[PDB]
Amino acid sequence: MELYLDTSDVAAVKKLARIFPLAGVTTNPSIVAAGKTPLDELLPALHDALGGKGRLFAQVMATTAEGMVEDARKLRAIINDLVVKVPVTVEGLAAIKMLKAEGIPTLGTAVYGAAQGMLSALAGAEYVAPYVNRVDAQGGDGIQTVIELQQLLTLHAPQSKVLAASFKTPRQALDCLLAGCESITLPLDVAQQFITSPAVDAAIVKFEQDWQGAFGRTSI
Amino acid sequence: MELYLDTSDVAAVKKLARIFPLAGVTTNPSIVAAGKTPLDELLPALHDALGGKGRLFAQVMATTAEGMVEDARKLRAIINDLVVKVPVTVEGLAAIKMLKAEGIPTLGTAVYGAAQGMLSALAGAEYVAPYVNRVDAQGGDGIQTVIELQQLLTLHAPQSKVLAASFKTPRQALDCLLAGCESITLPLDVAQQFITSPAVDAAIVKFEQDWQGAFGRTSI
Amino acid sequence: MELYLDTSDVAAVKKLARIFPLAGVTTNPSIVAAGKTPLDELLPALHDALGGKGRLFAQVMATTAEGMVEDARKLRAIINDLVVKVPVTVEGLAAIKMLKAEGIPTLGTAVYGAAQGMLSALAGAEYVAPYVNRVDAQGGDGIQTVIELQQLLTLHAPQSKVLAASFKTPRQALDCLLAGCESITLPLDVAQQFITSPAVDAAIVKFEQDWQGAFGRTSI
Amino acid sequence: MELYLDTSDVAAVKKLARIFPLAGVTTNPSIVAAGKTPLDELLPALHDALGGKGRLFAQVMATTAEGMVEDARKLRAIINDLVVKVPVTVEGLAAIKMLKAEGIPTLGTAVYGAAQGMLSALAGAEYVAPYVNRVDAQGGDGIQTVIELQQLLTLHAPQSKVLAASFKTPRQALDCLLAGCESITLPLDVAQQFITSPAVDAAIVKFEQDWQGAFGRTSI
Amino acid sequence: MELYLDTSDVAAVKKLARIFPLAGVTTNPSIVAAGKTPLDELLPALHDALGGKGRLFAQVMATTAEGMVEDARKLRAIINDLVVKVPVTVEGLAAIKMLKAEGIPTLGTAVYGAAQGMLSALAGAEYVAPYVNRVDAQGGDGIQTVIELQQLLTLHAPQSKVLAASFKTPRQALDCLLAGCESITLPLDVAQQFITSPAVDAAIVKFEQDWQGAFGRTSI
Amino acid sequence: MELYLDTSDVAAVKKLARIFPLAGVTTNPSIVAAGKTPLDELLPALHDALGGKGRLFAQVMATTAEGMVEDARKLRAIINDLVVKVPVTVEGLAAIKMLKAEGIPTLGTAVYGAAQGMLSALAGAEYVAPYVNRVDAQGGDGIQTVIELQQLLTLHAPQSKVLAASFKTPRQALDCLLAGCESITLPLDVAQQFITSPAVDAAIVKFEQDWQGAFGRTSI
Amino acid sequence: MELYLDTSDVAAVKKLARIFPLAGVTTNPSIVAAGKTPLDELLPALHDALGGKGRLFAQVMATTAEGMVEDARKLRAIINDLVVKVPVTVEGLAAIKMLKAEGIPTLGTAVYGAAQGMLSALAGAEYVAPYVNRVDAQGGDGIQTVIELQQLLTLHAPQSKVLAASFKTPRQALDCLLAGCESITLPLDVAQQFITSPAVDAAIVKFEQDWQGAFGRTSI
Amino acid sequence: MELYLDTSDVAAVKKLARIFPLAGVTTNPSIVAAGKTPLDELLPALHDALGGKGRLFAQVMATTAEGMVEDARKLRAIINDLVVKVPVTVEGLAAIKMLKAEGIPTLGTAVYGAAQGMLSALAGAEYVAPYVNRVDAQGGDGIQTVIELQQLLTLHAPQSKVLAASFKTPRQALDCLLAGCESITLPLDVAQQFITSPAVDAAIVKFEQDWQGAFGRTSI
Ligand SMILES: *C(CO)[C@@H](O)[C@H](O)[C@H](O)COP(=O)(O)O
Ligand SMILES: *[C@H](CO)[C@@H](O)[C@H](O)[C@H](O)COP(=O)(O)O
Ligand SMILES: *[C@H](CO)[C@@H](O)[C@H](O)[C@H](O)COP(=O)(O)O
Ligand SMILES: *[C@H](CO)[C@@H](O)[C@H](O)[C@H](O)COP(=O)(O)O
Ligand SMILES: *[C@H](CO)[C@@H](O)[C@H](O)[C@H](O)COP(=O)(O)O
Ligand SMILES: *[C@H](CO)[C@@H](O)[C@H](O)[C@H](O)COP(=O)(O)O
Ligand SMILES: *[C@H](CO)[C@@H](O)[C@H](O)[C@H](O)COP(=O)(O)O
Ligand SMILES: *[C@H](CO)[C@@H](O)[C@H](O)[C@H](O)COP(=O)(O)O
Repeated sequence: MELYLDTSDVAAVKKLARIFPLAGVTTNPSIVAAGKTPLDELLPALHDALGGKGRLFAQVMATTAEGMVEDARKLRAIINDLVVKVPVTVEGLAAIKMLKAEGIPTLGTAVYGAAQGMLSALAGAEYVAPYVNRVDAQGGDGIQTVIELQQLLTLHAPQSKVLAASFKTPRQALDCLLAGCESITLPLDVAQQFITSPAVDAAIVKFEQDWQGAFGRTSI
Repeated sequence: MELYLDTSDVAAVKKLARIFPLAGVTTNPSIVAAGKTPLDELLPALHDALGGKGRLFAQVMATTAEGMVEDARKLRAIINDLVVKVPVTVEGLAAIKMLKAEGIPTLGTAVYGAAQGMLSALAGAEYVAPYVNRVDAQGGDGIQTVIELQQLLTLHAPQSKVLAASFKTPRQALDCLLAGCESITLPLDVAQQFITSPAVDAAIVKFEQDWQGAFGRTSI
Repeated sequence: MELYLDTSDVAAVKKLARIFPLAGVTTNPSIVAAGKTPLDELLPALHDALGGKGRLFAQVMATTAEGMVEDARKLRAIINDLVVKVPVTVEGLAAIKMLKAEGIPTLGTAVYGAAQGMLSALAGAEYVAPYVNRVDAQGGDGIQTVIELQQLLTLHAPQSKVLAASFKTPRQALDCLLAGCESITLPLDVAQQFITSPAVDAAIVKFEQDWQGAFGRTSI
Repeated sequence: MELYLDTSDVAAVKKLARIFPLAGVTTNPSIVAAGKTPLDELLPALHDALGGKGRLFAQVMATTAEGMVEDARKLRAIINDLVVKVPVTVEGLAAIKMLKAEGIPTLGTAVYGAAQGMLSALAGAEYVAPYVNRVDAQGGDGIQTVIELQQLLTLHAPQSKVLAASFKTPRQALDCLLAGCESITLPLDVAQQFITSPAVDAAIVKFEQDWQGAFGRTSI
Repeated sequence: MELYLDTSDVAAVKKLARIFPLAGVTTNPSIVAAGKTPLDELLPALHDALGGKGRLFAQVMATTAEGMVEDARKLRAIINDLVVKVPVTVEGLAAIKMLKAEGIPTLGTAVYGAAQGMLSALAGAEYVAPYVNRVDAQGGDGIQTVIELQQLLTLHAPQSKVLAASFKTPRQALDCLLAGCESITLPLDVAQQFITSPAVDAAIVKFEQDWQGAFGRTSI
Repeated sequence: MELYLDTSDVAAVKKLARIFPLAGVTTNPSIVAAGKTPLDELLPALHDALGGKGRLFAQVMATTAEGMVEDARKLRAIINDLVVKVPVTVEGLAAIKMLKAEGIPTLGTAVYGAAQGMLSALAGAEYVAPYVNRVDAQGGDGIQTVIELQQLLTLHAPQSKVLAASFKTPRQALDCLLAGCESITLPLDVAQQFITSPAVDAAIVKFEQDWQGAFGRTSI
Repeated sequence: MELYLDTSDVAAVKKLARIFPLAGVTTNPSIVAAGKTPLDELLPALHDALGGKGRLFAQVMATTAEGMVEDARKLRAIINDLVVKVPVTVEGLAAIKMLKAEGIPTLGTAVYGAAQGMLSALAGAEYVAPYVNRVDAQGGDGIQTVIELQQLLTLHAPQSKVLAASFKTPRQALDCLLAGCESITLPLDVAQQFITSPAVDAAIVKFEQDWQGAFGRTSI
Repeated sequence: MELYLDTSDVAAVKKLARIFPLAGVTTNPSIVAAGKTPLDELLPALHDALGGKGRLFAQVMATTAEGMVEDARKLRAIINDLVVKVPVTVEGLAAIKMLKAEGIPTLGTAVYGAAQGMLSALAGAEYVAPYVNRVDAQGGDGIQTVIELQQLLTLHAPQSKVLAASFKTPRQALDCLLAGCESITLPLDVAQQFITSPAVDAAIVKFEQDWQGAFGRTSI
């Protein structure tokens, strides 16, 4: 499993990096914009927040294959262990092929369908990122798309991983993990919901009370 | 996975070959007819359009086993990396056996049933091409035929591949890929539908607007 | 896969042997009786019709184990490499054990149930032949029996094969192949229905018509 | 349930009318041809064989809608309780509509697909006859076609009945009956196999022996 | 639900009649033979053992339809309201038709298949008795037959009931009841296993012990 | 739905009767024993605790059918709205029939099997009480037994209800309710677990904090 | 597969050893009692009946772990290839552990639940014997218990085998074999029903008649 | 399989260690409190009760990661084969990563959801303990949680084991074992229910009675 946070919130990353076993951090253009910090400042700050390690993802902005290759090189120049996100379009697939030839690692992003995702893998992408919640929000079935995508990679491109993205609820992320995604990126709210529980907190309170009853303290 | 285009449109192949990871091109007599170019010109033109690589498929026209072997030899003489398509009939099965003994690679084509398809594999065909849409169009279940065929090859002839063909909609090609077909050939219209999406385009537009909003430009 | 014809029609075998990839021919007492030719004549003629190769099956007629062993020797003297069909009865099971010790290969035949079939394989039979249509015809479920038998051999006697037999329709044979039977014997009528199709013929006519339209012939 | 025999064998109908609860007899062009007896002789002979009752079916031979209507009138003039079989083609559908307007009851025949069958019912046919075995024989799934057809009539045309036809084994006819077909026509061989069983015969012998053992006779 | 015992043991019937809510008793020729008492004695004695009420079943012995009708009259003269069991054979089906016309109620017995059973109901039988254990014992699936039979009666002859018969274990009878059989006949051994349980007995002992503990008795 | 408490704890019944919509209280000999109060005092005390309404259940102790009828009469004399529990044994079934004829309402209790339970319904019991946890505890499947019992009553005795009993965990009682049990009796501990939740409590606390944050008070 | 007979009938073992491929014979206290022959006479007689080979099983009678160990030693002293059956109780489990330490092979018997059976395997038993029919008879589901037990051994104790026992019908034993039990012990009646069939016998008669029809004799 | 008891009852562990094949004992704060013995005395006492062997589990009480690590060291110092239980909270996850870095083996406890459980395994926990009954008791689906957790570990952290805990009924524990949990801890009541059975006790009595009948003693 590779566990990523999906954020441009450097302070949150520093805090959460000591809690979760993080592989690194993913960004997209909206997440970067939200943080109002440019990439050449953000990506080193994220690297530092992870404890000077981890893999980062950032997305090209150009709309031609040739421009996307240029963007990929610019992103790779910012920080070492960076994977370039390329939208799986006509021009994006062309760029993924060129980047495969050059040996720049890619992720095929903005995947709304299983076959589209598979094509990105076949073209050389190491990761494929379905937009689970976006498919859900637009009247589709995000989890079914992920099940189909994972099946396609397992059958037809086993070198590539699904990096499941776009979540509003833990249930979606859990469902992607159950479908066998080998990587995932969580927004901060969903990541924290996984490990915060009234039931768990209540169990701990009850243990403390029982221990106190017997021993007149709540510590070992 | 072997991804093929099902076409005689040389210019379109040249265009799409930089976008898709193509294994090559399949033809049939109707496809060749539509292009109005004899195989002895078409096949080298396709080879060039692919970037001087890839595997081509072309179909025999004779109605006897002996005549089909003669066709096969003529086809193999046009170009090196060529697989001969043989309709899976009485005479076609007989020809497939002869071509096995001769060492000419074959695809069993015009497959409308799973047992018919399996028989061509057992006779020596490296590929078996079910006509998915044709089964669908004539009141059958194309995908179920593909599932059954794939199961028969997996169980009984695992060195042979399904090369799924005959598509009107991406969903048909997806369902074939999900059934485990190790090769597929797409018409141009379906191929392009896989990689053109209003939802993906809208995602990209929204990324651009968010980026512009924060950084006052549309670029990295 | 081992594909057999279920016939005493020598000329039919010679004809079909150049079409199908045959493993050989099975006979039973009714099939032999229908052809009016005794075994010491038929079996050599079948061997010849196959091109001087392949595996033949013939059935004992005696009703005691000792009698069946004597029959097996007589059959093996006619065809040295022939597999002896023994009905899976009380005496038939005893004969199978005796033939295993003697090193004469057997098939357990007239199997109407899975457990009966498995018992013949445990006793030493290399093949087990359920009578699929006869189970169907008598108000059972022949395919369900085959599924159960195959599961028993897979679990409990994996060295033995199901040789599915007794067919009125291609669908029954197909379902047996889907159930994982590693061998099958087809009557002539079913075998030919597999490779005869109005849909396939119409596909070929359309191809010829399209080709002639463009090029004024149907020749490569 | 309406149980038919599918035959032109007048003597056999008379024999079986005593045994089965027959609704009548179906014919088609091939069945009529086999029996050697023209319809104007055959249809009265079948009526008498049934005990001067029951419903008969006979098929038009013309290839235009107008010609089929003329055939329909001729058939109805032969025999009172007669339903006209019309092949479900372009011209057949047109004829079914016309015959509906004229108040001549029809059956939509030569149905190889569910949608085709449903169309005949929507056009006015009181019965729809899938050719179960012919779908099975040509590498389809006849029973699946019947399940789909029945589902379509139940949902969309509940005044119309499936009259399941074309059988090589009792299992097919059973499966049709389980699918909910409210009418069926059996060939003589399949019909008789339903009611002839080694297991049944053996039970009755055992009853007779036990009864004799106790009471010294095999009678009440 | 109609619950029957399958027995010629008069004293057992008298005993069990105060335990079970019995609808009556079934017999067959072997069951009658086992008790060594002729019908003209047994059947009145059974009627008496039930408290002078309930429905009795007895089977014809003749092998022609006319003979079976004569037997039916003889049986009905012994018990005026008795249901006549007729084996579902060729002649048995003819007899059922004749008995329907004559207004003598019938059960179609020795049913080893669903279609055979349905045919007896269509011919006029008010009950159909599949031999569940005999189907099981001979390498079939007795419960599957019952499920199929019940489905056929529900779909095609809802006025007739399955009277499930032939049991070695309570589980078989339970499965028949779960399948929706509206009547059943139990051998004495199975019937008593239903209402005899080590677990139930232990529950009662515990209750008695707990009660005595608190109140020094086991009395209300 | 009829919701019962399974208890002799009068004070607890009084407490819970203002919280739950109770149909009444069930007892058994162990439950009565635990409370150390004879039925002639307990049953009127429960009636008062319920608010002077509801249906009570109490169990016979005798081991003969005659003795069980005597117990039943004694119980019915203690209080009006009372259903007599009878263990479903040989003598218990006999008693259930007698009590039907007398017009005393019964529940068939100590049910460890579906057929046993159905028999008590057929004999006249208005309720049938499977011991769910006891079946679970002794290596069976309590919920499956309840599903089967409910199916038997629905099919064969639809005027009788399942009264599900014997619970260690809410999940068991839920699964019984989901299987369609029209009545249930809960021990105090399970009853209360249904309506006590750390998650619900935390929701309420968070609502209070949000409300306070906005309005500077904790009240409407 | 290991096939056992479950019997103390020495003559029957000798008769059937010729027919079945027997691994040996199982006994229990009741089977031994029925046969009238003490173990020190019985076990050698069974060994001889098997042809001086095979594996025998016999059950301890003591109620303490220490006593069961003493019984185990006594049984092993009788006969070389002997596996000691220990009931899976509190004291039985303790004995299985001790016997494991001592290197005496055991079978955990009187298993009525999957978890109980798994515990015996974990404690050292090489075989676990569920009482299939006894679970069926007492209102459980014996086959479901076997499926669960087998699942537990496959997952958690794969060196241990299910030895399925206690059968009233062939269907139960078939279902156990389909569930994946690697050993089974059959009573004589069930064993013989597997290999005696009206349908099989009828097929052989038909073969004989056809053969006679063609060749004027019923012999090879 | 690793089988644990979930207890601080030293005498009970002594008694049951000779019965069950125990891998050791689990404790939690409430279980420790119930026994009123501090861990520095309890853990040696359990070690001895097991026979001077086995693996013990004990839980940290601190609420900060750094505090939990200090607890972990204290616990490890008490006894060698000691796995530290850490609640899977924000601070608990942090502590699990630190304890991984130090090489102190951990179990993630207080798991009420699958994703929470998986995160503890990714963080370095060798075991993950879902609180099955607590999920059941609070209106969730404990077994489904276990199924999902097991799936997540099999897919994503296969070096980690499920240690299923928190049980009120044998059925819960069985279902966890069927789900593939490689370790389990049972409370005393559930553990003993597995090997207490009225049906088993009755089988043994009948054996004893049969033996006595034949041989005039109840000894071997
Ligand atoms: C530790 C996990 O291995 C165990 O002691 C568990 O915490 C208990 O099994 C929890 O059960 P309850 O919460 O029902 O006491
Ligand atoms: C990169 C993919 O690996 C990630 O940052 C994802 O693109 C985002 O999570 C996508 O989220 P939305 O589609 O909801 O903006
Ligand atoms: C060869 C098979 O690999 C292809 O050219 C196929 O024949 C076509 O896909 C068939 O299309 P139609 O049968 O619909 O013309
Ligand atoms: C031998 C089995 O391998 C074959 O010849 C079979 O016996 C026959 O196919 C049996 O089927 P039919 O009895 O329907 O001919
Ligand atoms: C009328 C109902 O369609 C019948 O006579 C049927 O047409 C025949 O059963 C058709 O037989 P085939 O489809 O096997 O030729
Ligand atoms: C009549 C059917 O209602 C019954 O007496 C049945 O014929 C018997 O139960 C048949 O079963 P067996 O042949 O196993 O006794
Ligand atoms: C009567 C049934 O409605 C109740 O009192 C039940 O007998 C109890 O629920 C049974 O509990 P146990 O059998 O577990 O003591
Ligand atoms: C040993 C394996 O357990 C065998 O002898 C079996 O115990 C018997 O099959 C048990 O028979 P019942 O369970 O029907 O008494």
